[PDB]
Amino acid sequence: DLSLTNSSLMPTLNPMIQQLALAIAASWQSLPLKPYQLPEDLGYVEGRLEGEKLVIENRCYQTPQFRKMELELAKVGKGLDILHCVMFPEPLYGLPLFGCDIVAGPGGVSAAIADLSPTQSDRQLPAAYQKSLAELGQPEFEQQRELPPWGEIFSEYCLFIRPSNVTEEERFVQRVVDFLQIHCHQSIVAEPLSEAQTLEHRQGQIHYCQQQQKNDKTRRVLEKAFGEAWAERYMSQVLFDVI
Ligand SMILES: C=CC1=C(C)/C(=C/c2[nH]c(/C=C3N=C(/C=C4\NC(=O)C(C)=C4C=C)C(C)=C\3CCC(=O)O)c(CCC(=O)O)c2C)NC1=O
Ligand SMILES: [Cl-]
Ligand SMILES: [Cl-]
Repeated sequence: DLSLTNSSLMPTLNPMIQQLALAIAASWQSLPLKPYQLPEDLGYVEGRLEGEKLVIENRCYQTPQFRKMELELAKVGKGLDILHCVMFPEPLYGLPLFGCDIVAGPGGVSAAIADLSPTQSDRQLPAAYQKSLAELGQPEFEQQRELPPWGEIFSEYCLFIRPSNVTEEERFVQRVVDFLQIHCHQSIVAEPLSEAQTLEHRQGQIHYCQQQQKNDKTRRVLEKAFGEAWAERYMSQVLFDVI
């Protein structure tokens, strides 16, 4: 569950990943949660082929506004730590997609990504999100990274950095907390949309998932531990299921 107290991975993960996992779990803890059953009720898996072992822990929930909320922690061998999180919105409410991805090695966090990603056909966040996000101001980060082409799905507020130091790690985590606070609040003030609008939002979410599946960074890690067929099933059915 979300206490993370029973996590075998948590104690061994990069400190920024630990703080983000805690912040996400704390954001969700008091929501009207129900468990979301993943395919094969996956909650914990390990695999190895010729190289290092991959270990994954999944914690997945749903609420009336979020069809599926995944907080996944993973580790390859002793080096490589990963946090994956997506809140998949229920299209009826028209909320954007919260996501973040953190990858860390022995030399520190290599990649930190977070976004509230659009589902509207115009590729814009809803007005209230645009207002609340603009009010946060532009955060300063020394080592910005350019998104790959499939990353067109991310909003203009997307963060993609290599944190330079602890101050930046903490600034990034605080901005994710700010995104979550906005998202939670908007989830209370959102109404059921029209059938045509619900359809538009569903289409945006489907596109997001199809584009995320183009990420070979994820795919290679999965393939090196479990092989091609397993990785394809995991990406298309567990991580980024097309609704
Ligand atoms: C088993 C799960 C899982 C694995 C194995 C994983 C691996 C992974 N993701 C990466 C990058 C990345 N990850 C993302 C983004 C995301 N990825 C997401 O899963 C989500 C929800 C977003 C955004 C909200 C982007 C944009 C990159 C950079 C891709 C690139 O450089 O080509 C990288 C490269 C890190 C680096 O270049 O420093 C690895 C190894 N991420 C995972 O989540
Ligand atoms: Cl691409
Ligand atoms: Cl390699």
